[PDB]
Amino acid sequence: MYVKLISSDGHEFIVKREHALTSGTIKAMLSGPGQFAENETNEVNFREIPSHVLSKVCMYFTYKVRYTNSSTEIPEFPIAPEIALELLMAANFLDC
Amino acid sequence: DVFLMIRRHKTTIFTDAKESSTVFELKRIVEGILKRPPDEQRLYKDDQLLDDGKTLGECGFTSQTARPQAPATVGLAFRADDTFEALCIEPFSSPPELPDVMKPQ
Amino acid sequence: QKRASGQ
Amino acid sequence: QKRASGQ
Amino acid sequence: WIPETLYNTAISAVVDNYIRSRRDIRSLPENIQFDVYYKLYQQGRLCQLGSEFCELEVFAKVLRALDKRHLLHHCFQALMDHGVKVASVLAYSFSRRCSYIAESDAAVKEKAIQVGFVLGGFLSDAGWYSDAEKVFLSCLQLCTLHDEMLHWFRAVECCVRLLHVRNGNCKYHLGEETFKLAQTYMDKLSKHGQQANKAALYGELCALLFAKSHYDEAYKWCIEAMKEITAGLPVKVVVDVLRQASKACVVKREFKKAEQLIKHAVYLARDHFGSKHPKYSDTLLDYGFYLLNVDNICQSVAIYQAALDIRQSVFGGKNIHVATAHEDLAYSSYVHQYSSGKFDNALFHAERAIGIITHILPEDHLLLASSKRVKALILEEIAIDCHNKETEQRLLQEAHDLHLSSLQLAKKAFGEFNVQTAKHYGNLGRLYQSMRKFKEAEEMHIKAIQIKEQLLGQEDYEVALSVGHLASLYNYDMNQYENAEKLYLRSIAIGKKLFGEGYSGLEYDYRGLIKLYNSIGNYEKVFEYHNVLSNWNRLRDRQYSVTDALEDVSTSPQSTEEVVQSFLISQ
Amino acid sequence: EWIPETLYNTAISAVVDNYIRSRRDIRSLPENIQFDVYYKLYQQGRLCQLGSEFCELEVFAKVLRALDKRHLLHHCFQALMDHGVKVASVLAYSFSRRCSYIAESDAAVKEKAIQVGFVLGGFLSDAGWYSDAEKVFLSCLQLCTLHDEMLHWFRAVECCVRLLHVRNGNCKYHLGEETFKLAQTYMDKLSKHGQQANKAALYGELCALLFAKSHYDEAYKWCIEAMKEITAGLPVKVVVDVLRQASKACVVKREFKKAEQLIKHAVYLARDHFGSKHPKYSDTLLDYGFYLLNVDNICQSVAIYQAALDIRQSVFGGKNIHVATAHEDLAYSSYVHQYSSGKFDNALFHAERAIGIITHILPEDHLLLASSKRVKALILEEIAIDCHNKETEQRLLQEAHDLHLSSLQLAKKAFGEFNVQTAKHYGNLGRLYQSMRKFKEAEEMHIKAIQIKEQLLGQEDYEVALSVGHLASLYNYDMNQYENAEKLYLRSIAIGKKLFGEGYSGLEYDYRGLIKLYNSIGNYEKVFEYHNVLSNWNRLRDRQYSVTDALEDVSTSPQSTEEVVQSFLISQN
Ligand SMILES: [Zn+2]
Repeated sequence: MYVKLISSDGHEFIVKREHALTSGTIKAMLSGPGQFAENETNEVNFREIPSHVLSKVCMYFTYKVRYTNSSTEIPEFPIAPEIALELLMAANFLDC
Repeated sequence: DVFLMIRRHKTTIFTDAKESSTVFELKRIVEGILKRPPDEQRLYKDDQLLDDGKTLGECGFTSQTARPQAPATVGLAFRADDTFEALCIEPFSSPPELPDVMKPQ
Repeated sequence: QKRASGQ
Repeated sequence: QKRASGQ
Repeated sequence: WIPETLYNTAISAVVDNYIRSRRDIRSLPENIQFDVYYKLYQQGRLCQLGSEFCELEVFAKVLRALDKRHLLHHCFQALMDHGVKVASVLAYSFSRRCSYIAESDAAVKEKAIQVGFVLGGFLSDAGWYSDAEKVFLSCLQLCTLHDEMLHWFRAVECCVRLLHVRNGNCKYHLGEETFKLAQTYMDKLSKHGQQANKAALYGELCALLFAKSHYDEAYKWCIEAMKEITAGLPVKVVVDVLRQASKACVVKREFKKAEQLIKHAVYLARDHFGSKHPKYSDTLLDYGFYLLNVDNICQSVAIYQAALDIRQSVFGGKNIHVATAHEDLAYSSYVHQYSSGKFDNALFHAERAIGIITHILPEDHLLLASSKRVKALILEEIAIDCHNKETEQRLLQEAHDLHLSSLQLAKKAFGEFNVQTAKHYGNLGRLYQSMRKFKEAEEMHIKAIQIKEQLLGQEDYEVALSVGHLASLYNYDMNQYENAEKLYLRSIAIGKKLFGEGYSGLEYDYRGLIKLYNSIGNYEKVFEYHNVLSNWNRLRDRQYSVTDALEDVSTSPQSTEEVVQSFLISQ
Repeated sequence: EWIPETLYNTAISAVVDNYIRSRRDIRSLPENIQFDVYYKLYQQGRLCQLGSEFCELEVFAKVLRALDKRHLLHHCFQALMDHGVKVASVLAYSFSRRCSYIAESDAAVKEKAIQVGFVLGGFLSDAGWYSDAEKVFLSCLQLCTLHDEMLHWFRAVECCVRLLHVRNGNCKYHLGEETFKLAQTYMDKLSKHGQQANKAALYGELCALLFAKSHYDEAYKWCIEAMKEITAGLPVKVVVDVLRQASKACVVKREFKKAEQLIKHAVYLARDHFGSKHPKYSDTLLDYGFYLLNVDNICQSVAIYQAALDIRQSVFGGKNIHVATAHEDLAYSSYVHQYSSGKFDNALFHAERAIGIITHILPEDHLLLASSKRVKALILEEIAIDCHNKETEQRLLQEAHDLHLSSLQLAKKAFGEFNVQTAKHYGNLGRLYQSMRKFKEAEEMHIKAIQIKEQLLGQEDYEVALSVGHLASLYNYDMNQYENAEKLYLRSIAIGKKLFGEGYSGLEYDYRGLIKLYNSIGNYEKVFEYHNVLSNWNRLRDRQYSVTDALEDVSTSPQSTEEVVQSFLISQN
């Protein structure tokens, strides 16, 4: 129930599988030949996504999954101005 | 409910623990992730051993400073064979430093 | 009216 | 006039 | 509450950092750049968006997102309401690019024409025909500088669109020249043994000749256009040809074929495009034209309001496509709510039509004549239905100057002997009838009748309507019942031949003859026309049980080849 | 004389004409230079080039530091909002977004953000964008409620003082009491550490809140508290605000002798420190006109509002809520002044301008319409009566009925069924139904107004007096009830002569109706003595037509601060 979102640098962002299927592209990568359970966690390679943005992506996964169907007013996801453009292209590619 | 980033060398475990849960459960949750016993690992909140007895709320992991938007990191070492190693937590990357338009140039 | 509608 | 100014 | 997507949060973060990443957005994928610019529109930053959309390099990449084009049409228009002249700036930029690359190979010219075609299609779909005509003129010059097969095809496809932007811009004198250029290029194409389909061009020429009120030639080119519809044409081409064919059939008094043509056009538009598309709104507008001209006015208001609500959604305020929807809905609400006297919604729409056309088009433009005419018709009926003689004079004088301006525009553009200037003559005659100036009213109605019977045969609907108006002038005002009776009989005969006994325009002739004979005698004639009017009222009440016209269109009634084949078999 | 232009202004024009190729380098200019380039951009009509640089928060922060040329910045900002770009909401959202990121940052960055938020929220509240200044002040409060330190309580109570001003003006009265309670909690937290913040501004804002909800009994107590809290070290703006709110609370409890001193001192202070062309001076002028209109000095009140509006049309621009409030205040004053003359040409023009602005900048379900609309719904009524036509009369009365129903619905939704504003709307509806010849409905509406207003205000209050005057006019002229009209006319006359003396203007509208009553019922001795009374009233009315302009009636240094305040405080015993 854990997946290892390896970034381009080599950082192995081990996030829960329920969180990773928030993004459509990761759900597609974990389907087909990519669902082969190598080790216990499925190593997803992201050779085009750096670590400083994949960390924000995983934080968004654990934020949306926790804050889904929230009764209280939901706080906005904090995206720094220097990361915003690179996290924009990572949000489109990952379809999250 | 507290959210953490258990980074050791380059891995970054994105886990969620109860505020009242102790550090021993935080070490035991890595058993299902990296499959190494909690005896041979110790955590690190910015050069601070996190012993099994004390709870997460005692060692500063309040839910205000470790919210899901920006979870609080915690180090880790796996004792190698018998002696623990230093925190080799590598920084993620340097995002492209956008120039300040108000900077005189 | 006295006449039809306009055209 | 009959009545005062409108309040 | 639900968490907003990382895509939208990142767009909000990129837009907020806009000054620091203004040029870095232009390196984004084309599906992210438009979302960022739409966020600029949503946030209210219309100035930054207008600065970006005024550059052809940025706007070309925005035009490549065809999914959210309905979102672009409401952004661009907002910019044109913001005061920034984005359409003319983009047309000028494209003309400058074409003038710069005139000395190059045939590889980059083909790239610029394809960018030119999408830009011109956007500028003519948004209603900026005077600004799309420059883009298409530049594209035509590029296709003219060389004479190969593909450039001949592109020149024909560009003169098809140049004819369209010179029809909606009321440049009917250049439309013949554009069609001649297209015909020359098509003849040169067929000389080499490669034939280009002529459905779209002949449909545009049908719209041209109908707008000039050349209904015989309009129907001839209607038949010629429907003779060139295949199964491989784009749905837009088939829809346009169906619309103009239905309009030509309506003005040729052939409602039996116009009904199937326009209902199939509406079905095709609602199927392929959707219920909130500008082309579907155009089909609804022509369908409302059909319904208004077949004595089915009550449904037409339900169609024009449907057509307008689509055009106010995709485009927004201060657009000629919304202005045409307003000036058509205002006339249909005027006709529907004529005997009721409730010209409150009708005038509100006619006020917006002039209020939009005056802003976006010059004072000497023909499209302002039709919007002035409708508001002058509404103001006249508000004048005679009120009690203040000061109002009865002020509104009548306003309608008088509006009618004179419309008549001057129509006379300058078309001529002295056209149908659309005879309609203004008839409206001026009605106005003079209301305004207690009868010597000029008789002259105006005589001119309108003479022009509309010299042109539109002897037993047309328009000449019958003007004959009825002159007969009401003779009957109720001049007391020359000998001529008024003859004109009433002519109008009744033509209305019965065209619309049958259930014609709603026969009441103003039956009551006219009743008053005519009450004035002179023959109470047997009074009784016979009274029971004829009673039978007419009974038949109208029987026929009044109508349904919604969109449901009358239904879903998948016919097929594309079936309707065209039936029309051609029925000549 | 043709003096050549300064090299500064000549190079400014050369920089603007070369704006596109030197846009980035302009942001790296001194604040005084950088503002002048943008003001030249506005002057040249290049709003889109100017508006694309005022949308950024940091670029707009430097032009906000030019405190000297703030009257030009307000005019540029109002031009931008009329242009179409929503810079007020864009700047507020940009501040909130860039503010939520540095919540955990150091004290220097948070201090800089708090200062930027104060200047931006003060600008947006001065410009009238209360819905947009609230978000800036909410974000400032969110910064302040992070570290429970010493200065953070002071900055948070300042934030909550500024939130009342942007919530009273935005008609968010339900959140106003909550904001005041939060501010009072933070003042208690300060008092637990042996430090007392100055509570004059907060109590003045609460007085504005309670006057807005028509809680004059509580508003007077809280303005007394605010005036007790005024010290010598207060800023001029704060003491001016407290003084004018205390005047508005004193004039509505009909303490005219104290209200005149408070508002004349407020006008004097506003004209000294701020000048004759300042937004705060215009606010004091509006409150002075409110005083003058409430004390039967209507002819001077019209000129005071005309002076108040002309400042707001110069400092601000077109579609602004401050210009709209000046219009709707001047429209009502011109209405009441020209009620007898019947020349409702300027009053209708000003009431139409107010609705034409509020509808454009505020939602249709907003409370600030309920004022403007009803003002028009008064004038449209009096034009309907003056018009000899029946069709135009019917149309105008129907339009006024729709406007009065809308205003009454807004007041009922905002305050409730038992508010004084709802009573005013019921009285206006009663007058209208009297004009609409619906006499039963007019009687029911006037009875409802009396029942609502009698318990809320005093038994012999001025508003009750004018409303029983309206009901007596209905009973006398229309319903031919000749005893209830008599007793209500006597009540109105007694209250008018008790409050304003023999110079009250409603006395003639009561005496003429009562003379008509007695001519309908007899007792010609009463008719003769009331003709004598009316002649005496006319004599005193023409004697009191001095109408000296109230702008110079405040004089130059008649008294000083903590002397008018001290006199008002000692007079309370
Ligand atoms: Zn602009």
